Amino acid sequence: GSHMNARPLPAGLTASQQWTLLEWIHMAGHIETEGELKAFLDNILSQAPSDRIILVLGRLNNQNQIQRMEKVLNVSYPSDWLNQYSQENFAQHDPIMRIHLGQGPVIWEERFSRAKGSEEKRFIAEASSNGMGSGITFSAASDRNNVGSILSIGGKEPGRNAALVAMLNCLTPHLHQAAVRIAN
Amino acid sequence: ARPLPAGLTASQQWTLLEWIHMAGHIETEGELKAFLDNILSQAPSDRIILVLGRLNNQNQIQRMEKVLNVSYPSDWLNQYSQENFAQHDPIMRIHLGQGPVIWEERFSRAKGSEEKRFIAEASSNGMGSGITFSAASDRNNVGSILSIGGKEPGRNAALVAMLNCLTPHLHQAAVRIAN
Ligand SMILES: CCCCCCCCCC(=O)N[C@H]1CCOC1=O
Ligand SMILES: CCCCCCCCCC(=O)N[C@H]1CCOC1=O
Repeated sequence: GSHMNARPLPAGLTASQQWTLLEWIHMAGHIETEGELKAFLDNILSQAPSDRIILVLGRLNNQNQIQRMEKVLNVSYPSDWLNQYSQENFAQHDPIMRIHLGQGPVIWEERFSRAKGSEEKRFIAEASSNGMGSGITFSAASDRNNVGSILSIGGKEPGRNAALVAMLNCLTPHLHQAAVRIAN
Repeated sequence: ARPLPAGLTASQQWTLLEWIHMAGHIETEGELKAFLDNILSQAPSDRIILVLGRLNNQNQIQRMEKVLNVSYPSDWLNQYSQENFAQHDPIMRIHLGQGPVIWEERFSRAKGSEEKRFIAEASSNGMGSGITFSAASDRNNVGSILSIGGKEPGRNAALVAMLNCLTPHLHQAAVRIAN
């Protein structure tokens, strides 16, 4: 069952990290509103003016890719970047929108380097000029409804912190269930 | 959100984290039942049920939406349902979201003659002692109780604190299954 197939918890966390992860997952399971989700992510993840954090709940295709955004839960992507992303249909050129939700974390660099299209390259240049040339995306999908969420965090630093990556990866299914409560 | 329990050992904390993590992945009724039975029947002849209900304005169950039996006796559930015991059961009067309620303590404080009649009947059916955990959500519109009948309710302080902490997550799972 889905409870048994829950992604495995991290091995080798410090006592401090284990306690933090327990706090995070316990708290996430109480989030009922957009306001609470944003405050929670601000509280546990926000670090600096240069932060780039967003959570997106989407309707999925047969490869667990987001076909339609159901709910966008912004924390620190620039307001006008989202406008531009909508206005210029970036979802069609953004390599991160092609991820198969429910796989492990995806470092942007690995997808950005494999760009072939001039237009994909243009999007990546534009993203870079907005502080989003590097980053990491965590994901989770429900088993019994075709919805899933991605948690994106900009910058090189998060992906190089092994403990944080493992912790955020385990938190992500809980953020997804929160997003589903918020969207309902 | 209720606070994490203080004073757990590292292995107890890890156990609780595993349970909350697993609970947050439950999407089906079969999954919730299997989860409760496999982890909570840590016991022998302890009797376990989860009930999801709509709440009145004092956080009491006013309508049962989902009964999720684990190990309440078939016969007791038959009797309870057939004789409308929910009316007279002091455990059904809990303000959902409060800390654990030990049945003995609640039973001794019951004044109504109907209440006292129910208690005697529960006792002769092996349902005389137990503990009930609870949680409420959605602006206190709905809530669940996790009830465990058995020998000495709150003996194992760490386990009681762990189950209290887990309960809101079991409630959210029940809500997912019932909606
Ligand atoms: C109108 C709502 C737009 C919401 C856009 C959500 C995009 C999620 C995937 C993501 O993190 N892509 C990064 C990669 C570089 O630049 C981005 O933006
Ligand atoms: C429609 C009947 C099914 C609902 C039965 C659920 C009862 C939940 C409250 C509870 O745990 N009360 C204990 C107290 C003594 O004996 C019980 O049973």
